[PDB]
Amino acid sequence: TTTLAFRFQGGIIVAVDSRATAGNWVASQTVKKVIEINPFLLGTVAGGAADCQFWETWLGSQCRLHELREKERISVAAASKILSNLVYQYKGAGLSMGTMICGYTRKEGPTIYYVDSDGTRLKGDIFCVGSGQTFAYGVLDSNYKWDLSVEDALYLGKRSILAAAHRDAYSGGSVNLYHVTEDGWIYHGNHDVGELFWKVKEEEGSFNNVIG
Amino acid sequence: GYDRALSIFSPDGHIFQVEYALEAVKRGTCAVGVKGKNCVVLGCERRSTLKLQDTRITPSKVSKIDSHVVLSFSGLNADSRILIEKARVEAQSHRLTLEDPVTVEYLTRYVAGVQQRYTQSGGVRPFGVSTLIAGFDPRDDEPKLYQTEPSGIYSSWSAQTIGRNSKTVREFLEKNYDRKEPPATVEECVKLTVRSLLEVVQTGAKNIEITVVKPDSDIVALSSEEINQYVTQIEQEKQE
Amino acid sequence: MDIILGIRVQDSVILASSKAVTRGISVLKDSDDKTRQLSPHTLMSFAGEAGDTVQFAEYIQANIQLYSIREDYELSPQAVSSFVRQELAKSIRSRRPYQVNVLIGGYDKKKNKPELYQIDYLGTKVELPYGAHGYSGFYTFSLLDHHYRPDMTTEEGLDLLKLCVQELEKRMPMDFKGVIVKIVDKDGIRQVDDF
Amino acid sequence: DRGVSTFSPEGRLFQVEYSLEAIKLGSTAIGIATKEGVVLGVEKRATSPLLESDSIEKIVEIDRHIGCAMSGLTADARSMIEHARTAAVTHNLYYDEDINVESLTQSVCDLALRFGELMSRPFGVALLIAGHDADDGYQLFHAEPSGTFYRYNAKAIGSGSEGAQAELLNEWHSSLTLKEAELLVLKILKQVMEEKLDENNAQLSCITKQDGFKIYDNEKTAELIKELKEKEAAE
Amino acid sequence: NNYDGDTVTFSPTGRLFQVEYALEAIKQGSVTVGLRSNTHAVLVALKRNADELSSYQKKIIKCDEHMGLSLAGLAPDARVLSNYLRQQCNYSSLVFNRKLAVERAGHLLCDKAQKNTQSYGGRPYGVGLLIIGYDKSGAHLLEFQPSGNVTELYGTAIGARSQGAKTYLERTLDTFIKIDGNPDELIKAGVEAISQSLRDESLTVDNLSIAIVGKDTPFTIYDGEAVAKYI
Amino acid sequence: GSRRYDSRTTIFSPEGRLYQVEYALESISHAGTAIGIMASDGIVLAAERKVTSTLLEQDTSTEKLYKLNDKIAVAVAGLTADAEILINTARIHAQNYLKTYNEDIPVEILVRRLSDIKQGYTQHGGLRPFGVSFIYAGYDDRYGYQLYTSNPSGNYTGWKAISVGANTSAAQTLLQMDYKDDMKVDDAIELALKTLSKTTDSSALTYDRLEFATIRKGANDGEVYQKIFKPQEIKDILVKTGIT
Amino acid sequence: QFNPYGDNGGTILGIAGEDFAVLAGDTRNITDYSINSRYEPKVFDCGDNIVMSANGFAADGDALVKRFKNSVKWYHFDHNDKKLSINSAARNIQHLLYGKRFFPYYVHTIIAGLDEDGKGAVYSFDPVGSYEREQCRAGGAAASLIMPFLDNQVNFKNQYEPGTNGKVKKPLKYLSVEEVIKLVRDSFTSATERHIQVGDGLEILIVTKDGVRKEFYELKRD
Amino acid sequence: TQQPIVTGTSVISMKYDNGVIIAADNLGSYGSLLRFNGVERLIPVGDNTVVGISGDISDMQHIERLLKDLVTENAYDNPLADAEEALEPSYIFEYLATVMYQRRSKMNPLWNAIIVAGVQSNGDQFLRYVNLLGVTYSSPTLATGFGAHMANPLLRKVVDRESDIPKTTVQVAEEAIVNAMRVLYYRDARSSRNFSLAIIDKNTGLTFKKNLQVENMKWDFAKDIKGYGTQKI
Ligand SMILES: *[C@@](C)(CO)[C@](*)(O)[C@H](CC(C)C)NC(=O)[C@H](Cc1ccccc1)NC(=O)[C@H](CC(C)C)NC(=O)[C@H](CCc1ccccc1)NC(=O)CN1CCOCC1
Ligand SMILES: [Mg+2]
Repeated sequence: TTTLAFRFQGGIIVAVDSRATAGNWVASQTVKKVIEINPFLLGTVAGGAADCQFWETWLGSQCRLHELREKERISVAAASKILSNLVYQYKGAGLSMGTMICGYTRKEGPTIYYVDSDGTRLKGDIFCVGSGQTFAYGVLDSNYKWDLSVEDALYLGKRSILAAAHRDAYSGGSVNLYHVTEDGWIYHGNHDVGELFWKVKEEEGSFNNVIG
Repeated sequence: GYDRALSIFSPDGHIFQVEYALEAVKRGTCAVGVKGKNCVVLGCERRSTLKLQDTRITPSKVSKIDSHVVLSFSGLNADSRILIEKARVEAQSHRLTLEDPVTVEYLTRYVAGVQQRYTQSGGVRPFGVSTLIAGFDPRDDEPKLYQTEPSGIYSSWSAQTIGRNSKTVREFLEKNYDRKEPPATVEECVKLTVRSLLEVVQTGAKNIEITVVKPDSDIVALSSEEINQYVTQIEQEKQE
Repeated sequence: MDIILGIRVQDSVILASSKAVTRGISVLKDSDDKTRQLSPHTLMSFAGEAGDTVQFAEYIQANIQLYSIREDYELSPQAVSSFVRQELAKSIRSRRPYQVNVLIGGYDKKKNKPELYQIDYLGTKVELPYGAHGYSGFYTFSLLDHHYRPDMTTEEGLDLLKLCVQELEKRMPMDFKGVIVKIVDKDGIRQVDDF
Repeated sequence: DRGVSTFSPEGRLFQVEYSLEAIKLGSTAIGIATKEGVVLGVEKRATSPLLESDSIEKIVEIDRHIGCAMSGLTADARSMIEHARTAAVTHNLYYDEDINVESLTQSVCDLALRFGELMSRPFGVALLIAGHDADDGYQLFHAEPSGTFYRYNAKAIGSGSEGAQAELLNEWHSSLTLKEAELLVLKILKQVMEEKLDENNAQLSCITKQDGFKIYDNEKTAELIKELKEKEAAE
Repeated sequence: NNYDGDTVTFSPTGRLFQVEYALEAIKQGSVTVGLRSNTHAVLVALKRNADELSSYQKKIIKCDEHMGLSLAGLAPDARVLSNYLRQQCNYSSLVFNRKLAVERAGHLLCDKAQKNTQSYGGRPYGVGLLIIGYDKSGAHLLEFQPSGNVTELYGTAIGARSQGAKTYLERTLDTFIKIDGNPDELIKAGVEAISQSLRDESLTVDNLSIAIVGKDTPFTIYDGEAVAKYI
Repeated sequence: GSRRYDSRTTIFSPEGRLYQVEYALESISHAGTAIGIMASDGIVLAAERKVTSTLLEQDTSTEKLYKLNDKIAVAVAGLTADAEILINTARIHAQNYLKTYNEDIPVEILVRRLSDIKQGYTQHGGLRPFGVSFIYAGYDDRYGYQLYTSNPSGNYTGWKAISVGANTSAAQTLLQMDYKDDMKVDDAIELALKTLSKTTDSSALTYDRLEFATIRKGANDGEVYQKIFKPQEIKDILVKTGIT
Repeated sequence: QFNPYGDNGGTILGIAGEDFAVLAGDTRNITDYSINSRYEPKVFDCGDNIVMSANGFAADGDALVKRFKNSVKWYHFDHNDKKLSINSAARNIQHLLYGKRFFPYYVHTIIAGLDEDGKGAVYSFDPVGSYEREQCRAGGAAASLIMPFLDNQVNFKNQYEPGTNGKVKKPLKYLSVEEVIKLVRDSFTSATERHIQVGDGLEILIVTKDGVRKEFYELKRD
Repeated sequence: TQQPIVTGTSVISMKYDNGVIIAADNLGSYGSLLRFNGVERLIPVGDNTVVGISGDISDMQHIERLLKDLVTENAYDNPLADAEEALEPSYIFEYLATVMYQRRSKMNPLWNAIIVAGVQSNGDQFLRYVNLLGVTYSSPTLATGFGAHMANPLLRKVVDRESDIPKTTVQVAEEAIVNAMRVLYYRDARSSRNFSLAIIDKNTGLTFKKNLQVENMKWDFAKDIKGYGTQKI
């Protein structure tokens, strides 16, 4: 996997790939690695497919129970801590999860929390998680500014996944984009790397290492 | 384990053990809660048959559950300690998991839930205690005042009193408290609280306790002299 | 988690803790605060196994805060450090021990004295004029043996601390992304924003 | 004394029958089911004018497609609602779907008789569970502490129940609109209530397929009260 | 009198009053009828309502593809016992790949009800059940009482005014037993039997409840417009 | 079953009182009087032994006054056997606090926990309450010298001077009369004995029918000393005040 | 030391059409280099128009199918004979599998049927419960041989429109039941040729709104 | 976690037109030591089922007791215990298969390979296998251990698929089984000459044959074999 999410002037961008592997066997090219917890909360998944899926699907149920009990949408901090406290109970049992809880609330504003299976929980502006995280970091960090437009930010997130999808053997398939604003998350489409790469190469003039 | 169902229904549809727990509350010393425009004040009676007391160390009637919420009560004193302890633990547990202090409504709901659980659990009797829970939610300036009772029902109050002769002081508050215009300042709110207790107490010496709670964890307990000034002022205006 | 230091001077305790949070070949964060306020005049820095550190720090913080509310009174740094030691002493013989090392810097208001305690994950407590956990000690202890004086001011302590950070930045293999420095004294806890 | 789970000579459980008497003392709650939705309404009944009536929560959400109104010892309902909410969310987790209103009611009613010498006594509260699902559509259920539940086209529980039920018998028909049902609850509530009905001492709610379960504001209910009075004076 | 405080107490004449009071709850319950031939077994149940605005209380419960019962008395107790039967039928299938015998089904219910009549704290079940089924030894009909007593019968009825239907079946015994390979005629005989227990009320479309099981017929329940044929 | 024989110890009366707690207090009212008096520089504990026999070994005896730790002591009123159960619990609780925090337990904390145990017996478990009232006399560095009392209800309160057991009504009136805030230990010793001497049901107050203890800062420089009085020491203090 | 797992070989294949879905699987059961059975069915009708197969370790496969079949039965009892939708079945199976996360069912599970809009549906599961709806999925021993062929022939991957300079892709379209069965049979004959654990016989279960039909074909027995 | 101690070798079986045949030798091996020679490894359950067991003998004896107890339990409150509600081969198998899988799931297996051969009430032939792992399968021919490698090939020449079952008589089927047992005696180092054979027919019922011996063996050609290559003497 490669997943990222970064904070900026116009909210949060979230971008992920769609590949799933079993060793060198490419098992799927169409996996959904963004879990839609509610209209204002997103969760990225990287690591063990079942662990991530099962527990973040479970997280959504816990967040639903919160707003029933408290008559109020759960905070991004509280949501991420439910998940981090859960995986911490299973510490040593072998869970493999690299997730990012992204969302907006009134009291917090746009917020991103990195949560992993060995119990680490970190608030931050930029995170890249997965086997191809370093490849995404390289492109993202070198082009990141807080004052990016919504249009440019969406592209950078897409371009960063593409970069990792290209170099990392265990990342690829297609790019799923999301944009989180004060009004909630907005889906920005599925982008197959098969067409996206050549489209980006031609228009941007990049990827000169590849035989055109 | 002791299993006996002590709290049970009677032919007329009453749970006598819960109703007898209310009688214990009625026996207890009076407690009053009045909320103003920017504050809440918790007044408490202390019976004056006990002289030679040590007021430094004697358990205070108003207890802090967290830095922003307080709990006073009427009824069995020993029972109240168990509820307060549980509430204090839950307050810290909430900060730990939600990364945010409890709301006054949440803390009330928890305490009320504990009281209810003891009305249909085997081997236990209901708490002989009614509480007044007051404070301010995190990052909020709207005053909160709630009441609980042995049955487990809870509700919000603009102003409320519990304990012995509470029906007298409730009568006072019902005509003297205006919903459209609550006590605008701290002084006005404290005065109305002291006035209401003076209908019942006896003497305004070391019988009345007052605790003022303000937004952003600003809680302070008034001393004897400070309270006595309100008592002196009210009596002079009364003679008219 | 790597570098946590502590220096007790005349009238205060100074804790310096590294900002880097690394996993694998990636520095995930460079602004991490590896400390919790246990009470108004007691501060605990921590370092060790991922997840365990914060889970332990917050668990202690909750317990101390619970005590403060119950008794309407602040525990002494000595009392807090003894409580923390016992928790780690229990932990080490558990099914899964907390792999967390801590420094507890506090100002005792009754004694009017600063106090620095160093406790490792085994529950090994020692009161010190200066302390460190992990590989930091291998550089800082000898440096402080030379330059430290017991009657130093807070400003002199910060210069002494700068001398430690410079040495670590020069000779340590890993990039720890600087330190967050906090001072504990009679007026409570405050953070030095420019270091 | 005598056992908690004892049968009377007539063949009824004493404690269940006594809990029913407690429910008769409770405040009135009315529910009406239509093809356009299900309406739930309750009497708040504040014990004193100083009590802030908006804090009286006798209508409650279980899920987006299921609502609930209560009457009797309302403190007992908290654990019943908690169970219902968990049952609803848990079923969505296991089956990726909304849970049937009947199945939800059945789950709540399984708690009812789990008492004896488990909890020490039956619940002292009756529930009106209203909801919608794809199979059976708009539904209204009356859940008792006996463990029994009946589906109803319309139902009243509480102190003015027998008087209100007789009124619902005459007024209900299968072609009622939602607006007609709203007014009908307000009309019948005003008849059986001790104090005069207004937006502060009475509360309305509904559940529709489109917008889900919604508790009405005091501003919205006030207009429906004003609309109700005008229509009765108009003939 | 002094010996009816709990189930653990015998009376001086050797009676268990709490068990008898549980038996009384069945007599208050709505009538239900059971009868069988050699090929099929039929349950007919008169459902009861709270009022005209309410639904009619469902009396028949399915236990397996080849077995099910009708209830009379406390419905929640029938739910507990039917659920137990479902599990026992299911255990027999998963472990032995074997459909549970209707006779064993009765033996299991008897033993479950009995334990509740000999121990302090618990209470007897307050419901009577009519279990029908088709197994390897043909069609069966059982009558369960919460005393523990289970009885295999050609036909029977329990509930209020069940004596009328029970007398009819006792007269009709020789006729309906030989209704083989004909479901609709066996149901008709059951519908005519339950009609002998009616007073003032008659069988309507949302009042009647019928169930059937047989040789090439899984246990299925008929309600609503599906029973309009038999009125 | 067994329901028939259950007294139901933890229930309310129609008036909202706990039957067993009230009856336990009635039991305590027949027990030997115990008095606690708190002075500015120490605390006095005085207690009257229950109708002594001449062949009772007086010097190697402990009925009323028990030591919880080096800084805290208690005077007992009620069933001695019950009190000892609670005393050993209190002694253990004090050592748990010392083990955990490396500091001697604050007096109130110990009192609260012991009072919470009594409370538990009134609300659950179906057992009878402890028929015991304590007078806690102790010192810590927060509040200094402190006097508390707890009773079977599990309710505790702080005092300047207090009595438990028999004739508390008469005893409390006498203490309220002669007590004042700037009092010394030696004066409090005299008040304690004078009060017992007047409230006693015996003909005359003697050394063999008394237990006595003081908690002073009379040790050398900023430290507390517990003095459980010997028979001969009580005999001397009784003569010194002019009672015998 | 006792090893609780084993490999019973075999391979399975699910393809979804517009108004139908097929779930195929060979009938060979093996251990090591021995044949246990030439005809041991591992594709089962589970009721509610759901077909299921759990290929891998047969004991775990049979246990899972047995448990899901039982889950369908109790779904009817608890929810008024409601039909278990394919999406609801899939989620239920996830919880069965993940329930044994720390002692897994060593199987690749595939279910097939129709979704609530009447359209063909195939879901596939890993051993610990991660699932995904797809048009196409092969599982088991010869999955690596069959799957890329399905990508090419079912989803038309790497196929472009002739003469368009590799700019226009071959347009996606549903396949007929006749065309799908051809692809299944060709997939299994190809897999039989090159994989030793695949052969003996092929059993296909076809699911339409009318019900569940079966088809059987011989495969090479070497 | 176990290790087998006293063990039984191959159990072989096949279907024929009217029923099933099953066989297994009478040996209880203790490693390489051929320790016990009077061991019966075919255990009849009623008059319509035979359970053949290989692997650990202590666990076999445990299974014997379970089957013995199963017959007793089935007879309880069952007037049709010797008729309609008698124990079927499929009931007996599913029970064992449930136990075998439950035990492997508790990491404490019954170290066996079991073949349940019998005839159902409707006349259908029943033949199914189950082992320590809980793995189950059915086939016209079934065999355990060395039987799987050597017997099955020979038995499959007679009944290669389902359609060959009606064409195979009891005479032909038994001859193949007896031949297979001889081959196993030639080639399996933990086998014995003495064995038991059971035939469950839908007409003639259960025929249990004890104290059979492998005979008509070819050993004469051994005298001509000299050395291992060159040697002429
Ligand atoms: C990138 C692609 C790689 O890191 C991402 O991180 C994705 C995350 C997405 C899917 C949410 N991760 C994977 O694809 C993940 C990598 C992985 C594998 C195993 C352990 C940890 C991480 N892949 C999986 O989880 C696959 C997904 C399947 C193929 C759809 N699942 C497996 O490999 C399963 C389950 C593994 C497992 C975990 C815990 C306990 C037991 C098993 N294993 C198999 O299917 C085994 N194998 C497949 C090949 O055929 C023989 C059997
Ligand atoms: Mg790649």
